[PDB]
Amino acid sequence: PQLEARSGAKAAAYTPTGIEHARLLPGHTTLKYRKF
Amino acid sequence: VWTNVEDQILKAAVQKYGTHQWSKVASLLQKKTARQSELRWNEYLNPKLNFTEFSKEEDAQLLDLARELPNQWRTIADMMARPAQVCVERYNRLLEDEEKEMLAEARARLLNTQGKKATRKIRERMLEESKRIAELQKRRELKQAGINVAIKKPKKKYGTDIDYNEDIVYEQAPMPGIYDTSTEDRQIKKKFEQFERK
Amino acid sequence: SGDLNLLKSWNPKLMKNRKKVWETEQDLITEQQKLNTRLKEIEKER
Amino acid sequence: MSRNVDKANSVLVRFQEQQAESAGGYKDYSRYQRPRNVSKVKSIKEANEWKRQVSKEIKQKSTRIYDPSLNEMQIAELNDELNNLFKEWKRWQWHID
Amino acid sequence: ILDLEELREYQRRKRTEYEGYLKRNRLDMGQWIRYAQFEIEQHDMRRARSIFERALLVDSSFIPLWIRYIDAELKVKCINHARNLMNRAISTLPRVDKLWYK
Amino acid sequence: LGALKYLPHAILKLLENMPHPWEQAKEVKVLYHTSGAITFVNETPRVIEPVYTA
Amino acid sequence: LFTYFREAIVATEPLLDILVKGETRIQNRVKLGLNSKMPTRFPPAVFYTPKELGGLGMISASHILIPASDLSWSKQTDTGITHFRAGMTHEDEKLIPTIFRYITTWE
Amino acid sequence: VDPNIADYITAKNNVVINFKDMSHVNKYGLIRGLKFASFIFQYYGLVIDLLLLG
Amino acid sequence: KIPAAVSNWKNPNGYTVALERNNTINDGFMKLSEALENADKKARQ
Amino acid sequence: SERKAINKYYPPDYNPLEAEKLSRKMAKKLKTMNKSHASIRLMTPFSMRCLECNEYIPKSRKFNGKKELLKEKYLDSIKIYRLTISCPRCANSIAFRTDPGNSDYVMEVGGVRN
Amino acid sequence: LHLDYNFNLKPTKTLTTKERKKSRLGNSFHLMRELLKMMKLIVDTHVQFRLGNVDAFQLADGIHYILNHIGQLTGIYRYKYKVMHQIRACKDLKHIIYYKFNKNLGKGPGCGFWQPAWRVWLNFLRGTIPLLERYIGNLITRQFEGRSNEIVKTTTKQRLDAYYDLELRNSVMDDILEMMPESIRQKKARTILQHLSEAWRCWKANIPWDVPGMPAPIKKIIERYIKSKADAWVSAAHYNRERIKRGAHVEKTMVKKNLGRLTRLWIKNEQERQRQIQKNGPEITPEEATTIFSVMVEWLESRSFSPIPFPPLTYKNDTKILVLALEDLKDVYASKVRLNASEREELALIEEAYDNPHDTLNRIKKYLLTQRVFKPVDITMMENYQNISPVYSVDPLEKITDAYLDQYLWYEADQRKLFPNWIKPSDSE
Amino acid sequence: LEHTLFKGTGFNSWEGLFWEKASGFEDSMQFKKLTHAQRTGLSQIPNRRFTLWWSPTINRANVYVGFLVQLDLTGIFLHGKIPTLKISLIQIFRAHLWQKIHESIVF
RNA sequence: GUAUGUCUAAAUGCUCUUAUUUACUAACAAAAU
Repeated sequence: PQLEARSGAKAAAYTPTGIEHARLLPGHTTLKYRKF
Repeated sequence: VWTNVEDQILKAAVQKYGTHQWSKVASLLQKKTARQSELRWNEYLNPKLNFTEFSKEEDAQLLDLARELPNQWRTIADMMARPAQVCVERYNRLLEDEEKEMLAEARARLLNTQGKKATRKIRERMLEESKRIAELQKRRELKQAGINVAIKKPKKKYGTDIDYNEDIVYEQAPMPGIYDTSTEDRQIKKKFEQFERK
Repeated sequence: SGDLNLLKSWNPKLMKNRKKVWETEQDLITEQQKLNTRLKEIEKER
Repeated sequence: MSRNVDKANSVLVRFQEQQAESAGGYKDYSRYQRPRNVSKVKSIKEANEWKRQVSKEIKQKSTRIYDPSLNEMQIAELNDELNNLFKEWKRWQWHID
Repeated sequence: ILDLEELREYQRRKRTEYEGYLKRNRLDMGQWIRYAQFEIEQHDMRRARSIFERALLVDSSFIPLWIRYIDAELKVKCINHARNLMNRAISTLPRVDKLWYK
Repeated sequence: LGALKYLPHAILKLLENMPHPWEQAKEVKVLYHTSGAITFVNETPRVIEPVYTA
Repeated sequence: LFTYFREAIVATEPLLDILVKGETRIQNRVKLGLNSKMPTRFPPAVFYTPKELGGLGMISASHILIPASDLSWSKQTDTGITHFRAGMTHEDEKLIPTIFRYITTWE
Repeated sequence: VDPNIADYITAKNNVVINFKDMSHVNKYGLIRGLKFASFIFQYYGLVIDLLLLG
Repeated sequence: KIPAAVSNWKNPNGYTVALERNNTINDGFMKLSEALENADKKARQ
Repeated sequence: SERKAINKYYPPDYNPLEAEKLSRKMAKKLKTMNKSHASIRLMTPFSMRCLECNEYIPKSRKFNGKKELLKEKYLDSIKIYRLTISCPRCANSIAFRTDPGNSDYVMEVGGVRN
Repeated sequence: LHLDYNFNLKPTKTLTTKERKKSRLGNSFHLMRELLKMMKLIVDTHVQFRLGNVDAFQLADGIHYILNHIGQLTGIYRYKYKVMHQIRACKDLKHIIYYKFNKNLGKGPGCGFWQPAWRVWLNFLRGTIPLLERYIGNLITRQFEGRSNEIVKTTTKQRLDAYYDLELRNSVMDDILEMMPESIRQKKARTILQHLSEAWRCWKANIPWDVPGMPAPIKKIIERYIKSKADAWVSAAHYNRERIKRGAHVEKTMVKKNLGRLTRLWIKNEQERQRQIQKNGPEITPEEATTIFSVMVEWLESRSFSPIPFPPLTYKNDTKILVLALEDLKDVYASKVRLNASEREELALIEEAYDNPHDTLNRIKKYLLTQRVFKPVDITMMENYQNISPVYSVDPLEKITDAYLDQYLWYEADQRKLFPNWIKPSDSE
Repeated sequence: LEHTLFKGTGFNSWEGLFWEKASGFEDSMQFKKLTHAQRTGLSQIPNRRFTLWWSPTINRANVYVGFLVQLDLTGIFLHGKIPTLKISLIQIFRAHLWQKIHESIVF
């Protein structure tokens, strides 16, 4: 059948889409720091 | 009640299917039941079970067990490594058309590694091939007229792998580079023109 | 789900259809009986 | 109206088609059956369309009849169907214009 | 396979099929060699060469592919190219015995 | 098509400028894309609070 | 539930609460079918009306004014029946009778 | 009970339990489901009761 | 080298295969029996 | 746009009766609707053998059939239907009829029940 | 999909399924449409007012109606159901405003004073501005430039388990690769995976997964990963059960799985227990057992208990007993309309018994005498959501016999006073 | 009754009315299995018809938030998408029945 | 959840029938006293 297992994943870079994702929206702009 | 041909078929199915898949097997034997089939298998069919008799010592042991696990007979059987009913018995001691049709069916089943999707796909392929040959025939027929072979219609911007060369990877410019390769290629290609012509 | 045909009009094993058939038979049967008796009577007379 | 055919021949669609026919002259010569007796078609365009349709049909018939199970009787039947189609096409090539 | 156009049609189809099989199991390496062989048979040396290269790129650590490619190069009496290929292979993989031996 | 982005903003603006029942017809400031795609009522209606209440 | 513990329901408030909730859930199931649950569009008429007038013919135990109490002093110490809680629904002063009053207490 | 009956009971309790793909011989402990089992259970509990009382 | 296992639950291809698909018990199991039978005998007598 | 759509849009001039009449006028001309063997999806109750290639299509197997009306009804006012099927392997037209006297079907020059 | 000039969108024909699929607009577009409609309604009212069609007071009233009735007038709430809050607020305002406004004056239409409602709607719109700009804007972007390679997210309830399994498989493969040298390893990977799967299945079943060719290390690794899986699985199951007990948004399918999984676990536990028992004798020490037996005997003597004999052929009330049993059996089925094959068989058997009482009785007797081996009892477990119970389904043919025995033995006990007064469930009270 | 569509049927009064009466059906009733001749003497009221029966409460004007669509080729307002009701209405008013009624009255 | 895929060169008006449906879809869900 085609109900099939696998060998490897992927990572290929295209031109960015420019879509306004919900999570990507700004939040926690301030980074904290340590004392020293 | 169990006939021998049926039993044989069941055994075959089990080798084909799986000793924990008693629905398909049941279906295969039109009269016998799913839960019954498994039971039958347990009783007679499986080779690892020693349905045959054994020495006096074994018998003695069995009798001892019977005394000391009052007729807890499955347990006794397990202890023995024997089947149950047979053990119990030992302790106590001390139509044609249908067959033909079912067999035919069964044979068809067990052999054919097919279904909807397996059968369909191959058939589709065959059909496609036939179509292609028909097309070729048509072009042959209309050869005196100028005719072009129809391309596979594209779906979402794909490549026709004749032209263009597909995603090429380089020859990789090396140190001992010599220019005869090109000539050789040309020579090779010359022959194919001739082939095309004939 | 299992058996599809059970959700079809044309399927006779569907209960509604069966009922309809029975009704048809029952009416027709009754008519026949009514006529049959008459026929019998006629025969007797003859 | 499951399975699409019903939808196609739903009254609204039919009405729309009629409207189109009335205003602008959109017919679908696929959609109507081609007439049996030619010379009940005074317009040329319509005739041409009909001819085209028949040609298409013929082509379709041709495509299927060269399938691999050649000994089956359907193919044989089609051979006669094909002939009929051809005849029809020929007829459509009448010499009025 | 009577005419040139017919051949092209056939060949094209075959190529497409090969591509399709690759796209799923890119990391297979049996398919790639088969494809290469087919290309060689067709007598399009470029195409075959490209295919082999692609295969190598996918899996550089696969000696069989390398060796088959070398054979192909040599088969077409195209020694210099073959030599270059061999050299490349050696550079890639020293501690494999076989390339050197070849 | 692009203007859909700002159509809700436009709506909000227009609604905000609703002429009050003591007003026959309000003139209002308006920006509009020269293409004719969108039209924003530009002014934001402020009032003298007590007067408004009255 | 009620035939088994006829007398013993009245005292237990948790059980009553569950009944109220359970009944409501059941009602909503029906209302789920009708893809709404708008409280006006299902007056108790449609549920409790018997099947012999086209209703569902439920047998409510939900329209009871449940005993509320000082939960501060309820689990702790001692109790008395004061302050009734709502029971289940808005009513049009339609007192739907309760199955318990048609069951003879066990004693 | 009649010894034969007792034997029958005991064997009956001592069965191959199945579930989907796993199965096991119930070598110990009464199966509750089988019809007579209730009686057996009661009898067992009688013993317990006796023990409790004296 | 690792074998080619065959599932008792699954056959993707349906490829059939030629049937590829402790005795001591504790003192108790004798002792218990002895206790029981003997007890029974005692009861009888 | 959504399967549970309450009201389909009508043009501003849509005399419904008139529209219906028009449709009727253009129903005799129409290709589909003016034909027999209208399609249907059905499982096979008989569980039978395709007579050409002996393909054992079992009970409950799903097919895209053609239901056609048989003009000769059963008794008087209870219709019976021909239900065409194709065998999976060979493309032989199997079919069956639904004679409701026995509350069951009849085979129609397609295959045989077993 | 034709737009009215009132913004109520609806379809021209009835759409085929493909068309429908193509043309399902979503929560953005619909929201926008709703907004537009609302705008039109207020704008329309003002237009009307401007035209001689409607008085100033009337216009005001109309506006008020619109703002309160947004909810009924036009579906926003359908598409974004937090507009529900706004609607509620509007309603509240109306209630307040109307009661203030119609004090001495009576009930009727004509209350203006749309201000607070209007304000509320404006504020609602504020929130939307942002949401719509992300949503509608996004949609338009897609229309111009429609996404390349989206990434699904396993934090979803769905797909989690599968993903996990895949990950596990990958890990196992990696481990095996690390382990030893191979030539053409791709082929072997599949085999390894298969083996792993088999092992898992065995674990689930409680079969020992012993394969002879499996080399120690690889096998060991596989075992470890299946143990890990079990740990992850069992714990998960437990968690699910806990959730179910609480009443905490369990998926029907999930609940079913839990019921199944938990049942399996229970079965496994039982068989482990059995194994343990087999290994190390019964829990009961022999002396204790003997003592108990003695006690029982003493009790019997005290009671002067006539032991229950084997049913004779010419027993007085045998037929009656049989009939009772049959009736009982029927009462399992007499209610339900649906019957599986086994059930049907059982029914048939019962019928036969009824027909031929003497024969059946004889058969039963024979079975009692001889039959010491029996058909295997399949168990389903039932979902009493707090705590699952077992259900032991005995074979139809033996079942009748069992029923008969139950009927007979109990009757005998009743006659002969086996059970004393104090064991109450048995009693008819 | 006033909740229900009862008055819309055009009957004088609810006395001697029933549902799903049909003929007797027992002789040819052995196709079923442990059904006890008839499964239930109680009428099942399939919810398609239930909705219709209580249509005049279920669909009604005093709705909280129902978007009042006018049903296709009729004067039957639906305050929100209610599922089976609409279908029933369509069935009732098939073939432009409303128009026919109105025109008939006019005539 | 009303699947799907290949396949495509660029007679006119008339009326009469209805207290119905050769209706189609099953992706959806499945119990008693």
